[PDB]
Amino acid sequence: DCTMYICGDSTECSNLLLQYGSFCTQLKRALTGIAVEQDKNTQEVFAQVKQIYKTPPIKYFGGFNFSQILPDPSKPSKRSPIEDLLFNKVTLLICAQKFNGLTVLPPLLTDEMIAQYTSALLAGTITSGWTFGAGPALQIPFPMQMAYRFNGIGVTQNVLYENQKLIANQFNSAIGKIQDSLSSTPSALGKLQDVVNHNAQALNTLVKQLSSKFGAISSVLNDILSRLDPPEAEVQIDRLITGRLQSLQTYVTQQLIRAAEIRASANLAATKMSECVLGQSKRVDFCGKGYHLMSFPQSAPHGVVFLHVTYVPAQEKNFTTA
Amino acid sequence: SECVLGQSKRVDFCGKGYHLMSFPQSAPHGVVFLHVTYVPAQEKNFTTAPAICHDGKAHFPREGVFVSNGTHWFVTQRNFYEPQIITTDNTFVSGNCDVVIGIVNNTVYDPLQPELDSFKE
Amino acid sequence: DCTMYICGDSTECSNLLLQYGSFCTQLKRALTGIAVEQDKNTQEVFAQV
Amino acid sequence: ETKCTLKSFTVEKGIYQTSNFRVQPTESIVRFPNITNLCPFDEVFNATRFASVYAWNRKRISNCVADYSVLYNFAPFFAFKCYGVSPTKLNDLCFTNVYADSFVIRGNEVSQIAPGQTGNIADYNYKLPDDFTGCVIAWNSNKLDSKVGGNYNYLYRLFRKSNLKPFERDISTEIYQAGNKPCNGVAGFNCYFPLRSYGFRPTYGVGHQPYRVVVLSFELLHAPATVCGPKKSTNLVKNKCVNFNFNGLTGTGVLTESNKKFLPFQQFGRDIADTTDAVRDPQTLEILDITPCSFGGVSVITPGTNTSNQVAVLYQGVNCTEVPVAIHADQLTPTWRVYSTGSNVFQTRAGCLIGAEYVNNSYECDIPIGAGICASYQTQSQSIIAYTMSLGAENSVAYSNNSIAIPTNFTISVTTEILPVSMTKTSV
Ligand SMILES: *[C@@H]1O[C@H](CO)[C@@H](O[C@@H]2O[C@H](CO)[C@@H](O)[C@H](O)[C@H]2NC(C)=O)[C@H](O)[C@H]1NC(C)=O
Ligand SMILES: *[C@@H]1O[C@H](CO)[C@@H](O[C@@H]2O[C@H](CO)[C@@H](O)[C@H](O)[C@H]2NC(C)=O)[C@H](O)[C@H]1NC(C)=O
Ligand SMILES: *[C@@H]1O[C@H](CO)[C@@H](O[C@@H]2O[C@H](CO)[C@@H](O)[C@H](O)[C@H]2NC(C)=O)[C@H](O)[C@H]1NC(C)=O
Ligand SMILES: *[C@@H]1O[C@H](CO)[C@@H](O[C@@H]2O[C@H](CO)[C@@H](O)[C@H](O)[C@H]2NC(C)=O)[C@H](O)[C@H]1NC(C)=O
Ligand SMILES: *[C@@H]1O[C@H](CO)[C@@H](O[C@@H]2O[C@H](CO)[C@@H](O)[C@H](O)[C@H]2NC(C)=O)[C@H](O)[C@H]1NC(C)=O
Ligand SMILES: *[C@@H]1O[C@H](CO)[C@@H](O[C@@H]2O[C@H](CO)[C@@H](O)[C@H](O)[C@H]2NC(C)=O)[C@H](O)[C@H]1NC(C)=O
Ligand SMILES: *[C@@H]1O[C@H](CO)[C@@H](O)[C@H](O)[C@H]1NC(C)=O
Ligand SMILES: *[C@@H]1O[C@H](CO)[C@@H](O)[C@H](O)[C@H]1NC(C)=O
Ligand SMILES: *[C@@H]1O[C@H](CO)[C@@H](O)[C@H](O)[C@H]1NC(C)=O
Ligand SMILES: *[C@@H]1O[C@H](CO)[C@@H](O)[C@H](O)[C@H]1NC(C)=O
Ligand SMILES: *[C@@H]1O[C@H](CO)[C@@H](O)[C@H](O)[C@H]1NC(C)=O
Ligand SMILES: *[C@@H]1O[C@H](CO)[C@@H](O)[C@H](O)[C@H]1NC(C)=O
Ligand SMILES: *[C@@H]1O[C@H](CO)[C@@H](O)[C@H](O)[C@H]1NC(C)=O
Repeated sequence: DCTMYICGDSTECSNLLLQYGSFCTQLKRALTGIAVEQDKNTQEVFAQVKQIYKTPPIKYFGGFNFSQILPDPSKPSKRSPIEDLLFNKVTLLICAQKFNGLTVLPPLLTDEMIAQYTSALLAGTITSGWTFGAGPALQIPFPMQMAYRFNGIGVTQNVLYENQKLIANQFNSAIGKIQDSLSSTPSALGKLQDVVNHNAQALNTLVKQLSSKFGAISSVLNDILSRLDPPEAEVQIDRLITGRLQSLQTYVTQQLIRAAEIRASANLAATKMSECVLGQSKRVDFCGKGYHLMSFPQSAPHGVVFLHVTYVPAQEKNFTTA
Repeated sequence: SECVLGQSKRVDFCGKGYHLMSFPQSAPHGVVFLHVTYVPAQEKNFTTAPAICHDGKAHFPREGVFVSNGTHWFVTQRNFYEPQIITTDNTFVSGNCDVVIGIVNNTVYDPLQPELDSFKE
Repeated sequence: DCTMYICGDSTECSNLLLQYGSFCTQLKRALTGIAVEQDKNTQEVFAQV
Repeated sequence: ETKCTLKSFTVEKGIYQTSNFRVQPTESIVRFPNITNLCPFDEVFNATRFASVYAWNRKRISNCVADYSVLYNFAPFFAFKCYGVSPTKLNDLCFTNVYADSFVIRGNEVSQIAPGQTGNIADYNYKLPDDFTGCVIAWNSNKLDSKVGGNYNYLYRLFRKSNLKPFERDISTEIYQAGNKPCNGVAGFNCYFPLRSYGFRPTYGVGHQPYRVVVLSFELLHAPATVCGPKKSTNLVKNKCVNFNFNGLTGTGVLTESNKKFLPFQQFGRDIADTTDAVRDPQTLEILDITPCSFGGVSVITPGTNTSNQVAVLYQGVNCTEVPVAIHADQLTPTWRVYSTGSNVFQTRAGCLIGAEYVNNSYECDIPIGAGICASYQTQSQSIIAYTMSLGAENSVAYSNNSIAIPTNFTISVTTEILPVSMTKTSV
């Protein structure tokens, strides 16, 4: 709010501010556009399902254990253990000091409303395969789906049917280490924390920059008005109004660039959800290192987490060829 | 470059479904793409098996999937219903009968045997 | 460097510059971020082995 | 108000951020120290003899009520120039001490009594600080400080080693060393007496006639004030939005009892952004905490003015209980209060929504309110409803380990996609 930030509910300052034109009708529109764009960003990554599917109560998928990624009904919020670990690691006096007209609006989509989307995607992808990306969900047993995925990377399907138990054990052991890797390394979620760290220091600087004089008697309008007559009061406060306007403009100028930086990553995440999750990708090093097999989504505060399952060759032996 | 001058395998890049074609049009300050795609239709569910064991040997499909209408086993392509008699050229044999979980008994037609035993007699 | 660009090693100009606020703490951070980003740019294209 | 903000006579469906509501103050209070005795402003201005420049005297004024409009009748001056404060409101401020200096100079050097000035009299006799905050008064005194024979009682120093620091006095009478000759003797060539005398006589015209100068020095800092202007204190009110005036520092807000451990030499309390947060009452040694008024953004949810003419009002970030407190007659900055708390008051995590009723339904989002709440103009005969957005239709999938579903037909679908490529080219 300009009228209350620049002028501390004064009347002379308000009159001068209206005399300065429409610099704050433009400021009130850029931030609104940024907020609407932020609301639109999350609607492309997650809202890609016609309906809200549910996994069957009986869970035996041929030896694969997905209990680490499906929602937990015991907890008050139906979030998988991975999601809870992610939420308990990003943290969102000075907040109450923004008596200067700076406020934060709540996002339209609730965290439960995003957990529901993620659960629907997971149920669809582990019950039907990639078929639900094209039309309606088409059921298929999970081992046969995995055999098709093997056949899609140049390996015959009898390999899976002959090493099903070994592959299931390897997948379970590999998925059982994500929690340990996340809970051990402290710099795991660093890209998400920087986003919330950069949006607080800007507000802190904006608040702290109210104490500058900008070449005047003092930084308080009340003292200036109580010690100097109006003919010089309108000269003293005119040196504060311009300084505060210049201080306010830089904030929106930098937010207009951070918004584009965020939008690029949102578009990349939407593409990754479309290609890695709703299908099998042949692009090299797009959905992980190796030969892509599967991907699973999870939600984190202000971001998304992809779990990529890939096939990596092993012990090699050399022969003579012709 | 990708949708119009070729066929795209990327999912949901040139429309919803399986991409077939695309046509360009011009609008003031922009372009319009008309994407022609293939969408599956009426579905019906059958009983399936991963392999078939005839002579104590496992037979896997070459291109397709095993399917059953209640009393007979066929091999069909994945994206369309077109059942066919299981022969020795629709399938390939690899391994013995007791490694795969879910194998079933059936018979595989041998086109050569009757044609070359009736005449050779 | 603000203090040497804006003010040619003068003392009164420095006093007014400190009086005028913290507009040069913000300038010194954007350029540093740009430089670190430039260093990170070449590490993704080439360092893939 | 929405039409006025949009500068148009029509509005489309949506939510618009119109303005900010604030609670108006009730009354005004004044708190000044209880001082009665008047200040001695007659001795400074009405004196039979004034000290010389090199021995200017300083008089301390404190613990008295100072009325600055009476000294106009005490001397026939004309300018009364002040540097750090406008002379108009000198009666509306409280100072901690006043210092009065007085001397007699020549009319030529009156312009040298100013910050940043140098000369014969602003270098070796009397130098003002570069950050002076006070007033200077000078008036002609030729009829009572200059004789026909000549006046020699006024002295000034002209020779000295180095420039003297502000507000420092030198009264030494020793022979200056103005040559290679050792100035041990009483007098001689290259040895000068630093003190010279004026020659005030009626023959001299303007610019050489004697002038009488009095300098008043204040200091406006945060400290227990003793000298104050003639203003009357009022009673102390608490827990209500009022206009307070503590020792000359005005403001606006509610006052509450505070539990901050001040110190005897500490009177005010500040915070980041340098605004006052705690005050010490002047009459009684008590600590009060200042909190600003109640404020909040207001938004108007409307369907298209073509469709209908009803609106709903969302007060952002306020609990629904303070809105009736906010909605009072002649106490809210928005003039309109027709909505007030007239039913259909619903508490959203975004704010308080008035004019829209909540229903146990779930539709698509038409006008997004926030935190999963949307609003729309619909039937239950047509009104505005507020509901919870629905993500889609529930649909359970079937999974079995020996069943597969295969399609038996197909469809050809043609869709369209629009992409901007360029904008207009402009020149200025
Ligand atoms: C799937 O994995 C989960 C997680 O490892 C298994 O749950 C664990 O089961 C063991 C043995 O009963 C317990 O000691 C652990 O405390 C369980 N962990 C949790 C987090 O509950 C689960 O048993 C696995 N599924 C199957 C069929 O074995
Ligand atoms: C499953 O498909 C087989 C295909 O051979 C069906 O068997 C044929 O059914 C037709 C119609 O009744 C008969 O005229 C043929 O003689 C049958 N063929 C043989 C070799 O017996 C079978 O009926 C189908 N099953 C069901 C339940 O419809
Ligand atoms: C048909 O399938 C059955 C089992 O599904 C096979 O039966 C096994 O045959 C072996 C060898 O004759 C015996 O050692 C097992 O005890 C049998 N098990 C059962 C459950 O019957 C049979 O071999 C398959 N082929 C034929 C022609 O029947
Ligand atoms: C809106 O104000 C009411 C009145 O104070 C709140 O109700 C009380 O809230 C406090 C904490 O805010 C609780 O300790 C009391 O138990 C509540 N009393 C009752 C009777 O519920 C109400 O919580 C406020 N609304 C919100 C969203 O905080
Ligand atoms: C098909 O149906 C279910 C999967 O939905 C599975 O049946 C379970 O199989 C496990 C291990 O094979 C047993 O421990 C459970 O007792 C079975 N439950 C039921 C209700 O049968 C299995 O994948 C298939 N069932 C059979 C009988 O093969
Ligand atoms: C596949 O779908 C098409 C329609 O998309 C079906 O063709 C229709 O068939 C009905 C009944 O014979 C006719 O009344 C319509 O005029 C046909 N439509 C068109 C466009 O020709 C077709 O029969 C379906 N195929 C199968 C095997 O069910
Ligand atoms: C395989 O490689 C090793 C060294 O890399 C070499 O000594 C060996 O001869 C190779 N095998 C054949 C069959 O050439
Ligand atoms: C096909 O699915 C329906 C319900 O979706 C089920 O009743 C039916 O038994 C299934 N067909 C077979 C052959 O299992
Ligand atoms: C100055 O003081 C004298 C003696 O006390 C008095 O007669 C005279 O009226 C006073 N003048 C003013 C202007 O106060
Ligand atoms: C006296 O005061 C002056 C004022 O500047 C200073 O320069 C000087 O050093 C002091 N002492 C002497 C002995 O002059
Ligand atoms: C006058 O001021 C003193 C200052 O300490 C205070 O103690 C006293 O109560 C005041 N008198 C009245 C009548 O308020
Ligand atoms: C109002 O809406 C109707 C139908 O939607 C349309 O015919 C009419 O032109 C509209 N009028 C205005 C002023 O928008
Ligand atoms: C709507 O929901 C509230 C809260 O559960 C309940 O008290 C009320 O009876 C419901 N009304 C209808 C019509 O469902």
